[PDB]
Amino acid sequence: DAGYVSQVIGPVVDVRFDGELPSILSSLEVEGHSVRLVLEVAQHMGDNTVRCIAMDSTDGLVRGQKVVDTGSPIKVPVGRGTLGRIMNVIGEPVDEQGPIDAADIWSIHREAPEFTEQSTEQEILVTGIKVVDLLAPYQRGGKIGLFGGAGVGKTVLIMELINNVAKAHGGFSVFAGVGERTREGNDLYREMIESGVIKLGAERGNSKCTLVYGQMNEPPGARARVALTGLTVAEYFRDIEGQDVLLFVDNIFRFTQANSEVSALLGRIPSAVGYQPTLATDLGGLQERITTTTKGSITSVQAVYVPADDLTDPAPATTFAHLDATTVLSRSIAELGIYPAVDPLDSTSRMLNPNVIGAEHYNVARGVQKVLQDYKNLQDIIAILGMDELSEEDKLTVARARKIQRFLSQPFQVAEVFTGTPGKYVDLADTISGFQGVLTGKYDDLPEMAFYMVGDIKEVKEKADKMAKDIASRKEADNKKVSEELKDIPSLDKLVSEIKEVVIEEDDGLEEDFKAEALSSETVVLNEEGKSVPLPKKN
Amino acid sequence: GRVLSVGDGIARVYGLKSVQAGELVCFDSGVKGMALNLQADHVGVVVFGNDSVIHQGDLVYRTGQIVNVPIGPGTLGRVTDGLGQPIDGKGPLTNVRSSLVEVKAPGIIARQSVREPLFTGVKAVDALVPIGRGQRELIIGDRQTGKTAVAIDAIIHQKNCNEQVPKAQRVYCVYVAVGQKRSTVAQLVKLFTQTGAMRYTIMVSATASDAAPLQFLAPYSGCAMAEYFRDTGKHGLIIYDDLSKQSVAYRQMSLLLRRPPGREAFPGDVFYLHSRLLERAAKLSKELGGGSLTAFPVIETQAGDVSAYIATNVISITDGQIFLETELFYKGIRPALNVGLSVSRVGSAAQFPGMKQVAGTLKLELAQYREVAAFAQFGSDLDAATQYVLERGARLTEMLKQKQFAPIPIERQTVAVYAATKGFLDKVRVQDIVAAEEAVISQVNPAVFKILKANGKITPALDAHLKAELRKVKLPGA
Amino acid sequence: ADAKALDELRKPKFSSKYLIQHVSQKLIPAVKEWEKSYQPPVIHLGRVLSVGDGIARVYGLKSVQAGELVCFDSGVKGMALNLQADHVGVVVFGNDSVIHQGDLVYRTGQIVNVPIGPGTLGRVTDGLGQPIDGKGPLTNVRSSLVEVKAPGIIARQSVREPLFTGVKAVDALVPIGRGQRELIIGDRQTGKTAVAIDAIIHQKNCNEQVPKAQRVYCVYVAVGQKRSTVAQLVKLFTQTGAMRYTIMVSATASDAAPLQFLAPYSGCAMAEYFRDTGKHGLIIYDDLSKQSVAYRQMSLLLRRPPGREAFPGDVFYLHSRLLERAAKLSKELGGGSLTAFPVIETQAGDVSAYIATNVISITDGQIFLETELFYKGIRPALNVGLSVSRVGSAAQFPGMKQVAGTLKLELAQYREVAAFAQFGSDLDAATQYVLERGARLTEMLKQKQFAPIPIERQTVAVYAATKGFLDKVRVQDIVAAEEAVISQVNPAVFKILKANGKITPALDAHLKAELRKVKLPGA
Ligand SMILES: Nc1ncnc2c1ncn2[C@@H]1O[C@H](COP(=O)(O)OP(=O)(O)OP(=O)(O)O)[C@@H](O)[C@H]1O
Ligand SMILES: Nc1ncnc2c1ncn2[C@@H]1O[C@H](COP(=O)(O)OP(=O)(O)OP(=O)(O)O)[C@@H](O)[C@H]1O
Ligand SMILES: Nc1ncnc2c1ncn2[C@@H]1O[C@H](COP(=O)(O)OP(=O)(O)O)[C@@H](O)[C@H]1O
Ligand SMILES: [Mg+2]
Ligand SMILES: [Mg+2]
Repeated sequence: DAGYVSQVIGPVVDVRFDGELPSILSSLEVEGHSVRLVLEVAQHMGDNTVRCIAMDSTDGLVRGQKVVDTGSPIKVPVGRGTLGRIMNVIGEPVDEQGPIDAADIWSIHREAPEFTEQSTEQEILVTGIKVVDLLAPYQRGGKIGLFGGAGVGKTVLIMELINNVAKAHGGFSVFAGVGERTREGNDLYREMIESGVIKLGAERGNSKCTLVYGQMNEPPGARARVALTGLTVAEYFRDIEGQDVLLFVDNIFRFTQANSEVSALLGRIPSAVGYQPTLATDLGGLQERITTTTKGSITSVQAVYVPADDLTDPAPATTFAHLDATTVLSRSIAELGIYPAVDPLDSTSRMLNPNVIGAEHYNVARGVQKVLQDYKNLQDIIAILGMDELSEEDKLTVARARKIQRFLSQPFQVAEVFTGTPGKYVDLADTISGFQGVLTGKYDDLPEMAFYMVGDIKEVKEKADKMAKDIASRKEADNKKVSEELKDIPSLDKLVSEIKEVVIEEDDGLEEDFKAEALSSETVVLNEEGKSVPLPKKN
Repeated sequence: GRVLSVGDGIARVYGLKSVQAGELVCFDSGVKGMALNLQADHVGVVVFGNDSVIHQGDLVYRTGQIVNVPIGPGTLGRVTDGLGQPIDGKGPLTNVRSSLVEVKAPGIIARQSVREPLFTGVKAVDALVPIGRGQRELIIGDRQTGKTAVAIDAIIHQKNCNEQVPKAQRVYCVYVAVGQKRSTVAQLVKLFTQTGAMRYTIMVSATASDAAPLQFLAPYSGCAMAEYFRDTGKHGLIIYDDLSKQSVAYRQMSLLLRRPPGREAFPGDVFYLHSRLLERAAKLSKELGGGSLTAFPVIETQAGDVSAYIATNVISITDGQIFLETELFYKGIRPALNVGLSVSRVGSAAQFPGMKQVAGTLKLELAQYREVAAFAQFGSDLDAATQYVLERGARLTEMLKQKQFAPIPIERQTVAVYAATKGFLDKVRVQDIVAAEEAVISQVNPAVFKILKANGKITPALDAHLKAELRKVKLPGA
Repeated sequence: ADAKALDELRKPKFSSKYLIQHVSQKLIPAVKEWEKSYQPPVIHLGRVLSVGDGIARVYGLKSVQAGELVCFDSGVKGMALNLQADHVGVVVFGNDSVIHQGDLVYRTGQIVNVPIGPGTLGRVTDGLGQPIDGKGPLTNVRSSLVEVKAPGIIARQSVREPLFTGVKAVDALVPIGRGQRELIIGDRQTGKTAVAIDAIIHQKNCNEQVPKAQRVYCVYVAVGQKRSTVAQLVKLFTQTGAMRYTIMVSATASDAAPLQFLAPYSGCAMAEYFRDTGKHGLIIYDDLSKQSVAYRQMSLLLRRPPGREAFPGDVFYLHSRLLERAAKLSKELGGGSLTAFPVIETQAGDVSAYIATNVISITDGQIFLETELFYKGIRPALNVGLSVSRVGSAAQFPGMKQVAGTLKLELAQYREVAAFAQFGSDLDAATQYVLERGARLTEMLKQKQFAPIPIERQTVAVYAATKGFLDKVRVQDIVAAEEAVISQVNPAVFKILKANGKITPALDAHLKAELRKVKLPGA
């Protein structure tokens, strides 16, 4: 019928069974624990023993405790009521609003959608970031990748992409938090209640998003399957409902790391540099479930933390085959102070072809690639020469190229809480010819930084007008200034007579609810009969 | 055989007193399997599919046969999985025959020296780093750089060549997709249908979504499909794409099966499992069938390291390298074929003699250009025996640019590179580029292309017309 | 040879019993002739099979859990990290020399608990609750769960409180928060202890001003620091008075591994109490790489599989829940805070080091301290172009926040033109002036070790280089001109800006006049 935990090694525990062993990728439950604990079996030991992975911390499992079989894979409650809910890996409410108002639980482990039901019709997903929509154009229902180091600006692109595409769609979306910080988790909960994507009250059914959160605090059972828990509710809305759902998964690398933290612990030799031996079927099984079929559409948005901007590690080097549109973030362009710091060379999508979009889109983005590759091949030699002997034919594809690295920049709506400048929702054909102009020489007349953090071709000519005036401004130093006391300025002590009286009490309020109990001077132990005794005094 | 321990797509079975090494077994729940290693007490069995169906104590039946794939002409146009089943949704594969995927390569006396050339449409491949019918050439590169593009534009060129070439010497395509997405192959099944190449192509696509040994077996079965076109005497093109993922396949099973790890945790014999693949495609001699087989493996590097362990093997067993760098790809030379890094072993020994007297200088003039390539970012001029060569190199960049999915016929790219090195070049400025590239290939009469494909070489009864035809380059857009 | 053959072996098929009648008669005199050589059968207790070096392997113990404190028979405390099939691997707190093959192991049943509360303010324990400061046991304290998971998503709010460090190199250049996880990653001997101790002495001399609801108490966790350095910092905390509002858990390098492994964990167990009861808490996890080496010692004796640099698999999860339990709660649980300082020493410049890539991805902002910048006069040697934060505005002083954009972006161009000094250009009055500006900005932003200067003096001190008042002053003597800018101005204007908090035009008129009233000694 049921079995017992026989062995605990950190975050993997071993359950023995007396006949009819559970199928692989089923769910187990322990009774008498603090929280409900789900064990997901990964391999059979051989001696009537499954080997598990732990959805929460194992600190507390006694050897021999009762383990029941649910006989079935992990079931999350899918449904239309799940919108506006912050969801766990194992189906829990962690936003503390009752149970999940949904039915028809579904197995979150399945096979990939087959080869026959594959979509090849491609639609350009216009986002609103001038480096995305020109250079690496995303695909509707396709894949969106995001690499970059820890501190280059990956996650602030993701919520910016939510404000771009997940608001102006009307349908449903899903934010799949896989092992990121709670800070960028909790802040996104506030900036979707205020932006109205997630609602509270009796309007829970008209919302647009579910949040599946497997953040960094959980042990790697939960950080390894929150990718699948966020995935299957997106694949539930695809096949049953037909709506296009946007999957915003964060830190796909943390999905592959959470596998790799216990993959050695299940009895496997480490692979290349120390990552997991089975990363191919782990990630390849993850990715090809995220597609768009004949029945519906899933537009995957993937953020990946890469360690120290090195793309030779095999845990992101399997991901490059698995992403059509890739927005590779360079720390160098952020060290230039340019946001978004999207690489003009490393970030290249699959929509970029004149056989689909049109020659007017493909030629300027290729024209961007000529002027920016040669700018990289010349900024090595500009430090030996200083750009003074080039005979005025290589001083044209440089001066525009120093401008075009600023013309990838844009103030963000989600970032204006800490940058001050208001964000732009930029369209496509207005800036393609705008990108085309500064490549051609129509805007050679302008200075350097007028291109920085702007939008259309109207705002670049109007940053120079303000900039040109500001070189005519601050041309005075004499008198009639703020520094005199004649106009409105009080004396220095009459500021001080409006200060509010701040009380200091020196005892700080620390003995009001703290139950200042006593602790034992001698360590308390148990006896063989189990009752509490002090230590029997003998070595 | 009963299963003791099963996990991660690896089932360790007990029993099976007569199972063979590499024998294809079958489980209870319809999923097949192969036993790779056979130990004293338990036998290790790798699993071709999902592994969450087998409990402990299930049963395995031996089929008594080493793993085989259905080979033959009925596979043409179908999209199969690597084990030998179709996934296209077009029902079964009829007019086929099953044959063993594991045999030995052709020996010494089976071989004949590769002399006649394969033509692959990309002029940067055909003229600079050429490829013979029955030859091994590695499309190495970065990712997002066009290794699939050099593969598929060769395939579309064969369909652009097979319609005007007789029945025997028609080059059939088996592009084997290893580790690509299940949605990328959907684009590739579209491009072979829309162009019409699906009369000639067999798309073996073991994805990233299936289990480990399917990605391991997809090159052997795909080369076993290439075995059928060899001993029938036809000519065949076999392409493995992203063979590094097949190395990720042979890594993933070896460490799961507790075989001893070697360099970068790959097994030691992974060089042998790459060689018996790539030594299977060759040119059989005129006593044993006369057919050929040319293999185009693909290795995806990381940042251009050609000394990584997996690339170290394939460069050693194959002949040359078509190095496709990502950085110079945005420098407009399409494909980014680093001629100083990309060599083929045969050189001019196996090239069509309409190119031989002009590729025999083209690797010499590009040698003069790459030795002087640091000067193009300098305005201060040298003696103009350098700077004319810098423009002889510059109009030999855009001389080699190839539009995507558009292979050009073989005798057209012969006279086009004849129109740059001989000196009928675009001396006027690069404001007008669009009528300086296409003018040679469109404004001459099409009698001259008919002659060059018949005789094999620019005879001296043609150069006076050919110098005259390039002289009246029209360019009506000036 | 299967288990059904084993269950068939449970059915007796002996067909004769011509031994069992007699071997049952000579069994009991045999076991009672050799009775002295029998240790008793032990079920809910434990007894040691193998012991060594901090990992002791104990037979039995059917009652224990993972993470239960056990007590050996000599009084030594222990911890059950993994539980194998027949035995339980027990990690040993302290020296392990007293344990033999055959000694008793007593289960205490509880999860490991170190005493928490405000009575510990002024005490230095180790990671186990035992006092080393020579002031006896802890009074008015209580035990708490050190293995507790972090506060959830519904429990947190957006951070607002800036957490002034008292350092102009920090508060102007890297915005810190009160619930922000700030990493100090550098080389060895480069000022990492300098930046952390500058924050606490500032937070003590700004603790006797703020009214009960921004009072940031500090716990400084010493992992592997030698015991003279522990007496050094106790001497530093006492001789300014900071020890009144300072707890310090101090795991030396001459202690065992798991006392160093638990000391940041017990270090945050104190500071969760300051977060739970509404106050603000400072925590510094000093030498957090050396705590991870203290993790690597235990596992590699524990027959556990190694990975990158022979560190185990789950070492990301170690530093994750060590730095996720520091937070800023919502209004519904007091509104308390915790702000985090982990210290990671690079292996002389490996940012791709295995511990580094974990802790740079967990934490919110990082502060690079190269050994390059430490000898160019820049002390503390903060890297500006490589240091990022998250929350930006509403994480600095708000009057500083407007002038910080004038400070950061001019520093952004200056780091690009500083390496272009190989030609002697100084062209068009801009390639010299941004060199003239940013060099004085570097000579602005140096300070002294152990000199906590409040932000209100720094919002004036940041104004001296952003405006004029320094456009005629050399690159040699700004470090003795800044103090005369501090001294000769009216000492009442600093209080009213910290009272205001923002640069109003009502106060902007005074701040332009008073910096020409001062006369600079750089000449
Ligand atoms: N001649 C060309 N002109 C413009 N773009 C091209 C050309 N050739 C290839 N590309 C670009 O290459 C991209 C993908 O081609 P391909 O799949 O061959 O590259 P790849 O190196 O195989 O990439 P991956 O290895 O990631 O699959 C497309 O986005 C396409 O825009
Ligand atoms: N801001 C500073 N100004 C002047 N000297 C400093 C400064 N910071 C550090 N030092 C010098 O550096 C030495 C070490 O200081 P500190 O312990 O802060 O560095 P650390 O990198 O934390 O050292 P460790 O790596 O050993 O912990 C001190 O002896 C002091 O002389
Ligand atoms: N467009 C932008 N505007 C303002 N700040 C930006 C922009 N892009 C990136 N940043 C900065 O980059 C920093 C890192 O952001 P985040 O996405 O959290 O990085 P990571 O994904 O590496 O953790 C943020 O603090 C943010 O302020
Ligand atoms: Mg490819
Ligand atoms: Mg120190």
